Amino acid sequence: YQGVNCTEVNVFQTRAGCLIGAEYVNNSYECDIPIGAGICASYQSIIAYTMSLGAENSVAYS
Amino acid sequence: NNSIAIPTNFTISVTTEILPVSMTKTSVDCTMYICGDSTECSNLLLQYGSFCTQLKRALTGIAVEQDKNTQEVFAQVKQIYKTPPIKYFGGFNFSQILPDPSKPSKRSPIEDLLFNKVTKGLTVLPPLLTDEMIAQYTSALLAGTITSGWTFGAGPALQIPFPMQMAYRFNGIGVTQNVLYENQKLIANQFNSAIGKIQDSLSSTPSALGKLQDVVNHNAQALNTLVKQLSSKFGAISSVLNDIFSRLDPPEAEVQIDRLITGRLQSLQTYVTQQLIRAAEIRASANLAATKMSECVLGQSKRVDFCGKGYHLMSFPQSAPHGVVFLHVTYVPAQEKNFTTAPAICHDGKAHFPREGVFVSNGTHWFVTQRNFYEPQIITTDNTFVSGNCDVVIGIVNNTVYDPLQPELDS
Amino acid sequence: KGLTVLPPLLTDEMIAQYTSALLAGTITSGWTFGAGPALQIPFPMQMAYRFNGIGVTQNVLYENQKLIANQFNSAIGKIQDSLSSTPSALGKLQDVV
Amino acid sequence: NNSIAIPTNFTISVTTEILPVSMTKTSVDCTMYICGDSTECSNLLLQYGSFCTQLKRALTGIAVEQDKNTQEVFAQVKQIYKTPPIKYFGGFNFSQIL
Amino acid sequence: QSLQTYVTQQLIRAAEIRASANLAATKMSECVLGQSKRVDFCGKGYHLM
Amino acid sequence: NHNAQALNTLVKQLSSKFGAISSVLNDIFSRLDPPEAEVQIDRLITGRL
Amino acid sequence: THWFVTQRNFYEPQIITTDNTFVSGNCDVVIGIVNNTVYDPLQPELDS
Ligand SMILES: *[C@@H]1O[C@H](CO)[C@@H](O)[C@H](O)[C@H]1NC(C)=O
Ligand SMILES: *[C@@H]1O[C@H](CO)[C@@H](O)[C@H](O)[C@H]1NC(C)=O
Repeated sequence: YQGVNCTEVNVFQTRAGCLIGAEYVNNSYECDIPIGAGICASYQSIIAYTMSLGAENSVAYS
Repeated sequence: NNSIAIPTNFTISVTTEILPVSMTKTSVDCTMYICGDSTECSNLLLQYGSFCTQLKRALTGIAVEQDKNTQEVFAQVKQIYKTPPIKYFGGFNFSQILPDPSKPSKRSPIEDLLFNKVTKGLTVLPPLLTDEMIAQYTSALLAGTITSGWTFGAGPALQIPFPMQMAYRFNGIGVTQNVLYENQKLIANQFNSAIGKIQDSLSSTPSALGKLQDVVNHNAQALNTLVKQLSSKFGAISSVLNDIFSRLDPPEAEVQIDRLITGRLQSLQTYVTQQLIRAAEIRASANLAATKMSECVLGQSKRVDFCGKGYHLMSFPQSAPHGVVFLHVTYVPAQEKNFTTAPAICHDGKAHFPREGVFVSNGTHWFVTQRNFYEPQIITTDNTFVSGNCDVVIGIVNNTVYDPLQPELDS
Repeated sequence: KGLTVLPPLLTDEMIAQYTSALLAGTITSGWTFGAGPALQIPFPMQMAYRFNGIGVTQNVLYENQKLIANQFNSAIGKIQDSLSSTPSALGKLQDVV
Repeated sequence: NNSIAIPTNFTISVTTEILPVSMTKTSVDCTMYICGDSTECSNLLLQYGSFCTQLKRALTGIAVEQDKNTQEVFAQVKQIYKTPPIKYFGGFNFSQIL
Repeated sequence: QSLQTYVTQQLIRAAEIRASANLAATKMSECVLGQSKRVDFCGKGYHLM
Repeated sequence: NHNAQALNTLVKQLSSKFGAISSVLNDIFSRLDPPEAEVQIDRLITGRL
Repeated sequence: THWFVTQRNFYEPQIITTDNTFVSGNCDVVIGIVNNTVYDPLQPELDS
């Protein structure tokens, strides 16, 4: 629901709006379906996760 | 005919290029805008049918395109590289470009300044990539450029010391490595001064970020016009649908309502068409930004004026709201002097041509120097190639070409 | 009928002056004017640098300078005739009008 | 596998490329175009909407863009350079271009 | 409607002209102001000036 | 796909009444006298255009 | 009958010399290698 607080109307609040029927997961994966505001959904069930931009790497400088 | 100007000094110049990458994503509910809460109008709208769906599809395509545009410009790195904790890079200070830990946003100081400067059934949809995520992509690009040079763009990142990378870039512009190493402290100071000036220049001039502001303003103006058009009667008795229903018999009322519905549909169509044309302009700018990111940030560009004015050395990407700012570091020749020049030197009845330089004369002596910077060197067999005889060449001057072997042979 | 054509801010004469400036710089300063302050260079030497860029040694330009100059002059002469002879070449501009 | 072709002579070719840079700038008086000189229809036009303002804004934007296009292509020189009075350049004749 | 059609067509034509102008500006910098190593950007053959 | 969708949309648009009694022109002509028919036909023509 | 080194875009035959050639590896690895003399500038001066 776009622009609606969850209380107003498996519940998660995102900047885009309330999401129902998807369970938020802390683990991050490459985006499958773009809900918006950095939140993406995939079928694992349906899960909402913050998209992972890339695997972190540390460059070496000497 | 015989005079050449060779620069005896250099200036490191940082120039900022601001390119729009994305535009606000908007969605329209056709029923809400055209009919409000009137059920009767909604039933009448169903006859038109596909027009509303077509408008929605066009807007949806624009929104997905905007997400794609941001991805193309920024998501050129498959891993998020992290700058090493030690921040010494050959006397070059990258504090302004690099991210600041203290800030909650983690944006760079220049990015923070840019962020601050930029300021009915219609809804604005949030961008998929958050500003923090875009900043993280930018940080990865900066870390790669500073630590691995251009290798990260063309393959896995390969570590190189930053002064050495700068020396390679000097070779790209035709200046020898020695110039960078000999004058490293000066070059570092010039670079640092330029970055500080950049922060002041962007802050001082409002029009500097004008292109981004223009995109935001145009979208706002279009939405405002659309909202205003609701008031317009369009030749109907009254703008309000309920007033028409209340004051007129049902057949006549239907005709008047039809006039309002058609006018409102025309207004939405005009908005959608204008947005499509604007989206095409933004897409062209986004493609240009992606090309600049690859050619300038991820490599040294031999194209003239593509990455700043002057001989391009390196470029740094900075995220800005709905846009990308490129800081272009360029080599600018300075302090030119005039020297007599000859195409070839005639020694031993043979014509000698500079292998990678221009023959120049102080007045009594002849030297071979690199074109970009004045570094006079004795004419020798090593720095010259012999082709033909003196007669064919025009303007050839007689002078001695030293041989390195001859002194050793004499000894 | 309410349809009006607004004059361009830059007059044709002013555009010609800009073009003349570009030509003067290129002939006398080579490519330096684009990358910075104009730096004087003899035109034959500038051409020699350009030959080096395309991968041909500068000796070729100096040794064959008269031939190259004659060929360039002939080509420039041909262009005026070609443009006048064929309307299609200027067709794109005409299409806009 | 063992054969290569190497050019033994060269030809200098001058070719012409034509690119449009600007288009005619136009402005429309909405009232004159639709209503002519009739006052009554002008009032009716007022009732239809604010479309005329939108049209004027779009056309004005095109006009400004055309001036910007010319500036971008031609105004790339900080100073107006003047050709040397003696036009001798190694046997190259630039008379037609100059 | 006729006026609206004219404006829309002019906007599309303007976009095409703008693209051509951008190409012209790019050529002016790449070809007039420097030697271009890109193939066929500034004429057939190896670009000189 | 985009080309196919656009053509399908136009065919679909033919169904729309546009405030007329019927989408079919022949029905309008058969059931109405020339003055009323002209108004209804005008609405259809404008929408299709 | 003779082998020369030339610029790719124009034909300017030059005697193969150490100055215009760089030595890497041994003959066996390369395919299509041919045997010809490579002149050394130092040797005539040394002989004198
Ligand atoms: C260049 O012009 C000068 C006179 O200004 C003349 O003396 C000289 O011979 C000319 N050089 C060439 C190569 O023609
Ligand atoms: C070249 O091709 C010929 C056949 O046309 C073959 O006999 C010869 O061995 C080949 N040489 C090389 C070096 O591959």
